[PDB]
Amino acid sequence: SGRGKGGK
Amino acid sequence: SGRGKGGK
Amino acid sequence: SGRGKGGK
Amino acid sequence: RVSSGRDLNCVPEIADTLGAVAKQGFDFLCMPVFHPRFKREFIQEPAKNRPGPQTRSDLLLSGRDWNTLIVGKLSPWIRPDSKVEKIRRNSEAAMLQELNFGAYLGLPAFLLPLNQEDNTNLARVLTNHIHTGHHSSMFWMRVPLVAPEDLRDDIIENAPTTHTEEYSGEEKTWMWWHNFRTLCDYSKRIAVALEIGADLPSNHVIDRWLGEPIKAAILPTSIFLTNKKGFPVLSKMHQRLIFRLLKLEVQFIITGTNHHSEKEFCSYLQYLEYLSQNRPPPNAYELFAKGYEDYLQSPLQPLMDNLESQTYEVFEKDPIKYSQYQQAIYKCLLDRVPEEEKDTNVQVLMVLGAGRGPLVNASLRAAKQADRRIKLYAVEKNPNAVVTLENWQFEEWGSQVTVVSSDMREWVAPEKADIIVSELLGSFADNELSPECLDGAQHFLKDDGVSIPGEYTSFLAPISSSKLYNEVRACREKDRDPEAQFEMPYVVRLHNFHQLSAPQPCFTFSHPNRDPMIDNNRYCTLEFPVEVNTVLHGFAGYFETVLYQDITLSIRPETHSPGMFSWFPILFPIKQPITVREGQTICVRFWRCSNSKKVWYEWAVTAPVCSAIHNPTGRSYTIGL
Amino acid sequence: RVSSGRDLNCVPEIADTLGAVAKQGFDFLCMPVFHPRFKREFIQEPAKNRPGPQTRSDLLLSGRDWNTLIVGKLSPWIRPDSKVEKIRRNSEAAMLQELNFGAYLGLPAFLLPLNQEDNTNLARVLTNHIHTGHHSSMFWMRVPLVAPEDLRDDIIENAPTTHTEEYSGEEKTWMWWHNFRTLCDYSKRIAVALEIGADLPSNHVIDRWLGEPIKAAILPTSIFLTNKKGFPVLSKMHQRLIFRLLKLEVQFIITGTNHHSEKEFCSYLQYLEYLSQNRPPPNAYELFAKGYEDYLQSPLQPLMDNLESQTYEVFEKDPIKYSQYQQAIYKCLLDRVPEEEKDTNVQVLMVLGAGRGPLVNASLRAAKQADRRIKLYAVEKNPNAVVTLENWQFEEWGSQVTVVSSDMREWVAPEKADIIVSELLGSFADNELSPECLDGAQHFLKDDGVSIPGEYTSFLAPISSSKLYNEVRACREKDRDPEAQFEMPYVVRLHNFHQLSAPQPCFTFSHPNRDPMIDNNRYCTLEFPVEVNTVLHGFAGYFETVLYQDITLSIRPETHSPGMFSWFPILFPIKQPITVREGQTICVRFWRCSNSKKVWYEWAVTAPVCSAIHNPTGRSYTIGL
Amino acid sequence: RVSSGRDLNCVPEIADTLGAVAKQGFDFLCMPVFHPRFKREFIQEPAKNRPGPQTRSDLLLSGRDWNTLIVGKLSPWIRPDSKVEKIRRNSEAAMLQELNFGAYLGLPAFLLPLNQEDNTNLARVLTNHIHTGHHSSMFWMRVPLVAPEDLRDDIIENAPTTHTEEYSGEEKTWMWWHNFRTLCDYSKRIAVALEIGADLPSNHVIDRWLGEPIKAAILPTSIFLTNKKGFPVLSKMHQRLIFRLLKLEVQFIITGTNHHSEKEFCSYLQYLEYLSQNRPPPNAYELFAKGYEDYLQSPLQPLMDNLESQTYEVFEKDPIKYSQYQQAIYKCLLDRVPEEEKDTNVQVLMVLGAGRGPLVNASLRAAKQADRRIKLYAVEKNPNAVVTLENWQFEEWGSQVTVVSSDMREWVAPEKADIIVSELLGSFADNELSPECLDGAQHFLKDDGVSIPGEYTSFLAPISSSKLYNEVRACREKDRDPEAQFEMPYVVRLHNFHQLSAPQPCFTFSHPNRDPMIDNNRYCTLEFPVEVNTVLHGFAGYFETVLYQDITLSIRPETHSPGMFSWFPILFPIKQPITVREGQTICVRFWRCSNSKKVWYEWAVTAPVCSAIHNPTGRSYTIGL
Ligand SMILES: Nc1ncnc2c1ncn2[C@@H]1O/C(=C/[C@@H](N)CC[C@H](N)C(=O)O)[C@@H](O)[C@H]1O
Ligand SMILES: Nc1ncnc2c1ncn2[C@@H]1O/C(=C/[C@@H](N)CC[C@H](N)C(=O)O)[C@@H](O)[C@H]1O
Ligand SMILES: Nc1ncnc2c1ncn2[C@@H]1O/C(=C/[C@@H](N)CC[C@H](N)C(=O)O)[C@@H](O)[C@H]1O
Repeated sequence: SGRGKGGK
Repeated sequence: SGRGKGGK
Repeated sequence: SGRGKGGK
Repeated sequence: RVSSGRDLNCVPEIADTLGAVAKQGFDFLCMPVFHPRFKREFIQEPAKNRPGPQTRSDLLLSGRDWNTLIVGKLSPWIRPDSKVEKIRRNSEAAMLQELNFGAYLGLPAFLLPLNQEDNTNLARVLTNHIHTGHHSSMFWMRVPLVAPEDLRDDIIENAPTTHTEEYSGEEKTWMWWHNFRTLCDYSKRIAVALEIGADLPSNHVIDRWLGEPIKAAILPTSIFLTNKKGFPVLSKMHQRLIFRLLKLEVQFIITGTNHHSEKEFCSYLQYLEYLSQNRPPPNAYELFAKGYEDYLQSPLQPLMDNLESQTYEVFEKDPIKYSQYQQAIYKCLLDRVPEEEKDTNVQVLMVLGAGRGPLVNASLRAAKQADRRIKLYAVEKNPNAVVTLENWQFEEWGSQVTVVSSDMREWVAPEKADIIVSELLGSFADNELSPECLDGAQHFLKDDGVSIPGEYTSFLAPISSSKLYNEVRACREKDRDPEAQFEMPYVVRLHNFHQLSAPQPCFTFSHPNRDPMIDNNRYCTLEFPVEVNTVLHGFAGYFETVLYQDITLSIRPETHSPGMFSWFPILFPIKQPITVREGQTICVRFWRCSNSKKVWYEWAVTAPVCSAIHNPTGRSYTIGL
Repeated sequence: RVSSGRDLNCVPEIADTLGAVAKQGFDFLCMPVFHPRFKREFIQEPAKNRPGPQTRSDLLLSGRDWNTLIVGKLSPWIRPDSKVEKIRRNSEAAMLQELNFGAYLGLPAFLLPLNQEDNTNLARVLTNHIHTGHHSSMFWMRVPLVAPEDLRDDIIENAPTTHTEEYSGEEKTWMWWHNFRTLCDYSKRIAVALEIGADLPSNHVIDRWLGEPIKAAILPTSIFLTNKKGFPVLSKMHQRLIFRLLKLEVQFIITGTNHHSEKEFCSYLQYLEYLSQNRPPPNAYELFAKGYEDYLQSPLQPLMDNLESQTYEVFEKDPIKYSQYQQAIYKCLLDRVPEEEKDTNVQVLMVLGAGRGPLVNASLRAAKQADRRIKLYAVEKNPNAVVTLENWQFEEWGSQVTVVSSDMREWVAPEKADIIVSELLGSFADNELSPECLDGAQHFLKDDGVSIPGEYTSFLAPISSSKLYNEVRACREKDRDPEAQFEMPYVVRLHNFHQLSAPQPCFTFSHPNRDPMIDNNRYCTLEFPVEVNTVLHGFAGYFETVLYQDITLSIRPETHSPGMFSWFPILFPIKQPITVREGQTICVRFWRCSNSKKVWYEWAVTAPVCSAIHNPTGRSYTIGL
Repeated sequence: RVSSGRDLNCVPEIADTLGAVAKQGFDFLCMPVFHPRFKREFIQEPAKNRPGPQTRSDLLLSGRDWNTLIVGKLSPWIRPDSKVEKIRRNSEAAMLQELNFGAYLGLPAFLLPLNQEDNTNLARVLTNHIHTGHHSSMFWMRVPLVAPEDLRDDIIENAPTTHTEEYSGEEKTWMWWHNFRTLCDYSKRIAVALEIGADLPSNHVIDRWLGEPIKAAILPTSIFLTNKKGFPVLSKMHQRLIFRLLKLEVQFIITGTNHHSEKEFCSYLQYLEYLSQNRPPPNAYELFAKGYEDYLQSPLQPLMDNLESQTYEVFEKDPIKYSQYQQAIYKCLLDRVPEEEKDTNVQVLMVLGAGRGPLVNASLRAAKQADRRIKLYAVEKNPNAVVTLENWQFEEWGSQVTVVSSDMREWVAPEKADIIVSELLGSFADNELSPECLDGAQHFLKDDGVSIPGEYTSFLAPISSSKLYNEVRACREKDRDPEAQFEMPYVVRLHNFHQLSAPQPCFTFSHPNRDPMIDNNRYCTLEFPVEVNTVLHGFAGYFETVLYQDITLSIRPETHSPGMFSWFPILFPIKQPITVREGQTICVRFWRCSNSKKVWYEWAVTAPVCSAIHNPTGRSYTIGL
């Protein structure tokens, strides 16, 4: 969300 | 188990 | 030479 | 809702104590693993040869209970930083013994004190245990807001308490923590158990802990006030600190004896539950962003990559954004077509980067409410989204909408536009390459044409967050520069952090661009006044945009559009943390760079100290054209 | 219990079809994402400019439904390996288009056929899509056990079917899969959708698929037989294949039309459920090992490391192991003390590596059932376990047991032992360093003394498992040799694999050791006859031990102690897979090496081809002394 | 010129022997470090306790002499692969002892025999010493062309010699070497000391050693023939082998006793000097390429990068290339302008990628010799070279030449050209992106216009070279994929290698390109017949170009333009070596891929075995547009 992708 | 540790 | 650069 | 534990230093029977504690409503017990008075000798005979079991058996509880209900506590006599060599040596051996027993038991956490300035040898022994076997357990450093020496009663005749303000001096316990974690090289297994006193220090001492990895808050029963009914309560200032800690989802720890003797023990815990229930309910944004607090994400690149169906579906869930676009188009149509030209004047509207069609629908709603005639083109380069658009065009829109599967920079438009509408904005405004895209589309906008958005500005603000610094640090990947993770921005819902100075404008772009050869490259110097002692870890990025005249969108905290969750802030980290003293200025330099293939940012801190230039030539991060 | 899907090539209405399929009891639907007959042109005008939507909208289903209920299918006209240049080019563009739409939709899996020998360009286009964006989706390669060309009816007059055995020829479809996955460099996102025919091939063709990543089994309705009641059933041989596939937990896919017209459709799926319910229930070992199938683990090192409480608790859950030790001690006591010496002869028993006390309890039970007198010492180097032992000694055992907190190699015993009892065995027998430990303890055993165990032997067997090879491959870590993961053994409950030759003995140790200067270093050459075409990926390791006389423990599959789950097999991988032809010999070389600090294994394959020597000088793996 | 050593197995006095050997003209001495008959015991008493020094002192020679003049020799009794356990153990300890003494002495090289099929334990002990301390010394594996068992006199009555051809059997000693070096994992410190016998084997046995790291050639005195004067000489076939070895710059080793008793000893070495002096002198190309033999280089990228002054200076040193361009322009001018139009017809010539001006000068010389009028444009994107061009234009050329500082793909030409002349060719023809560059320039060439070059074709040939494979292997760099070095081409003057099949055409481009939308992407399958037993390590790449009609340039070995050294071949390696048997076919697949930003190659071997696809999506190597 909030213009982001990926992460964990 | 089976004489092992760790992994994931 | 011979169309190459770099190496060593 | 509230996760709470009991802290005891006396456990005569482990099974009986756990039961009593669970009955009181506590979720865990912080307790000694070896008797706290049972001092042990490792070097000198005869005491080193003391027989019998050194402690209680692991058989007293199930593995599940040791793993979930018990937090270990370091024995109070263990003094690795003692001036006495013999105590120092016995303490190192006892500390290693107790930490190894905790790991043997599978304890979820182990408590260690920070109760003096020098904990060098305690850090060394802890770092050594961390680099020995099983890497799961957490170490909770028990550190007070106010050091015992600074809250002692003024009862020593020849040693009065200092009644003078010592700004940095009252922040001393933070430096105890800072030095300790620096020594242990920011291990993620090392966190804070913040102990709260009867009297709170000044706000600057409390705020010093912002951005710190606080896992627990320790509340002694002696800090609780008594109400008319005789039940434990807290001062308004203490409640204000509890609310801040509840947002960090800390585990609360109740220490000390029952001081509300004729009012039972669970009453302390019942009060925390009361405060937890009686807090402000989260807004639309807060309910939406739940789970994303401090979660680092890669910024979306809708130009270089084709977004997925669910990504467009997330965009579409924001009601505020599109109702703002509709209002901007509505006002523009009224300004361009007088009432008398209502039925003859057909405005040519181009939605540039149409996605799945919400701005096309927003344009049609805008034309209906303005009672004006429009001719629409929906331009989209992503062919997958073009499927949705073409199915919408056949089923609903009809001939009024012409769907164009093309890059706006290449499209040979058959007619010029009156209005070009786009939403190509990132969290840092121009980071999705809206300037480059609209520059290429500019030639098909009429001489008196309007671009929605008309303008956008990015903003930067210095931040402190050892929590986020450690989060970026853990993003080291194989087959790349070991420091690349610090040379790239992250989209992140900033939560456990301290904003150090007011956001200042960084880069501005205006559409249509009437400065020949454009030059979207930029260089900005920003000077941020800092009124606190702190540590700089990066820059928070935000933006504002003028859609049309007074119709705007903003993610800048001070002017944030209410209920709009399409963009979280961006974070530009720095490789090495920078110490900043109160009254100093943070000077940052930001560049917007490009070639014909890529666009990137480069950044550097030049005051109070210089950093390296981050991301030179886009070596770690680039935005594909 | 059984996860099953429906395969369709005709979906007139997506919502109606999914509903009908869900009602039938299926969990998923394999379906075309673009109409299977809708051939598209990308290069030549006028057809390249075909208007309208290229397919159905993503809006037809929820994101959850696309993510969980739909498996995409590649269009049948897409032929990237065509002899025609134009078809090859249009197919590459269409394949990339369809795979990108599948990723746009968030499909959990996408089906692609392997229906001819040459799929070089299909692999190239697939590898290219894999190295482009979102890396979550699975690719299921639809490959038959028996190629359509080899099961065609013998009805062509001038082209008779081959009635001769072609051993390797009938294994052709495995080579289609093997070459494809080699080309795509063993991507873990590439798996097999094995299609089953009306007639099964020879066992060697079926076994060729052992150790392969089978994610799905495709069952055409045409392979089902009919019973007296008119319901679909399967031949005994087909049922035998279903049972093998159920152990691999494959998802079953039902393809084709209803051939049991007057018996409804869910009947095919009801039969699979029947077979699933009517299977042998798992034994004590199988129920214990559930979750550990092919799960790679680090072998425990109880000497170098101090085991955790829960590790000892897992050891203690094995009822067979200790009842065997008790029987071995019981027989030894009877052989050493005649009935007439019953009340005067006190045997000195030392439990060397006592852990939390089960062998101490086993020794006392053994002495009670033998009606003999014992004097016990429980020696343990782990101080954490020593806590449990000392609490047991005070509370229960008493003076009969002397707990010793020491390494058996350093302990100055005050008396010599009649029997030394130990359980210092790893999955490869000597891998926990039992020889080095018992060699150091040997000096305190009497001249006529007995060691339990008296002997142990390790065993090796060559194995094939592309599943395990890929599992080891994914263990590449930062800051170490990129190939170190292949130079170390793993404890693993081997499941999806093929044992290629009978286990052969590798290394033997006997206690007490009466060959002066001992020399625990070893070198063994083993020659394994292989009767199949296969691929060698590593060696399975097992062991047997003689506790006393006929009382043994074994993990060797052929002589496995029933219900004993203390040890899973060990796996020694090889860096590069080795092709083995039927009738060839696998020659392996194994070394047991040491210095005064560490012990390690080194290994190499020398026939049919040489491998590198693995783990030279213990560079990737060592066992601490 | 020739570096030669003496091999002795008897050195009674080290200082006296070295002196005698140096006087004879030898540069080094291969000698035992321990007495070759002095068998030592390490395990059994009393012999293990043998007193006195185990060998000669290091003090007998200077450090410089040990470092430069002495090659150690392994004792002949050391048999690590013995069937006897005791010999195997004593040999491992003695081998480690002797290798450690050699390293103690700082010996430049140490000789070890390969004199039987199984050297598994010798490889294990050697690999272990290599991974222990100082990594400078070389190990020379003494291996014969023909095994002693295969050259024994036919004098055993009940054991006749085999008079039948055993194709693979006669290549046995190569497999001894191959297995040994595979076991030692291609250490670069492990090389071949090839021993030559009285009778040479068939050419296929000799050629088997092509591409192998031969550091020394061993010549026994017994292989030398005697001439009319009584001096040692060699057979014509032996001389042919000496000449091949001289090109590899091997060190020659003279072993055995003086068999030319009444003709002195240095005579053997005098003959080698004679052969060395009496060899063909190197040509213009060979003298130019001296130092570049097997030297891997990055292929130049004149589009993405701006070449340096000295790079253009190297280009300009090739007299053949430009005289060919001049001849091609000369013929074109005569074909385009009839004699009668001589003074009225001015041909517009554009040199596209002019560098420092040699093709501009070649065009003017061509126009003078054709007696025709030309109007020249010299287009160059490199601004540094534009400086040279503009200084030439002012000082010499004048108004006849218009220098254009532009990319030919962007230049708005003010006039159309009659002829476009370019030299944008790499070692693999299209690897510098000549197709993309000339495609963009095509629009300014007249309808009947000529492009020089008119056409070019790349060629590929499979090669064997364990020397080059190891050279690519050593190109592993930090912060990139550990296998990226195998997924990129190298410009290399191939020297120690074996070409396995005749070069076959890969990709062709024609200018002007009259196949709308061009499509410079390509896919080629090549099938190479192989008549030898070998190991595949990569593909040699070459090209041919038609400048105009019969005027060509070629680097294809069979049609190589004489004296032209502008391009060395290119090498496409493969990650894993592939065994190829005589009569098998090597099938390779090559792709030319692109996007709007980059061009790259992808390649795979599909027969006799599949390799992974190399460089998918240009992950390791790309050519910037
Ligand atoms: N040069 C371009 N030409 C056409 N579409 C583009 C270009 N660059 C980005 N886009 C698309 O425009 C997009 C815009 C999005 N940032 C917003 C999507 C949509 N308008 C929505 O607000 O829901 C993505 O769909 C991109 O595929
Ligand atoms: N040199 C040693 N001296 C004493 N204990 C050792 C030594 N090496 C290993 N051990 C211990 O002996 C052990 C044995 C285990 N493999 C079995 C444990 C236990 N007897 C049980 O069967 O439940 C671990 O508790 C180790 O700490
Ligand atoms: N698109 C381009 N436009 C103009 N010059 C180019 C382009 N691509 C490459 N070149 C130049 O043309 C060149 C050609 C060289 N391969 C040969 C140089 C020169 N003609 C010589 O034979 O000595 C380099 O000087 C490049 O800078």
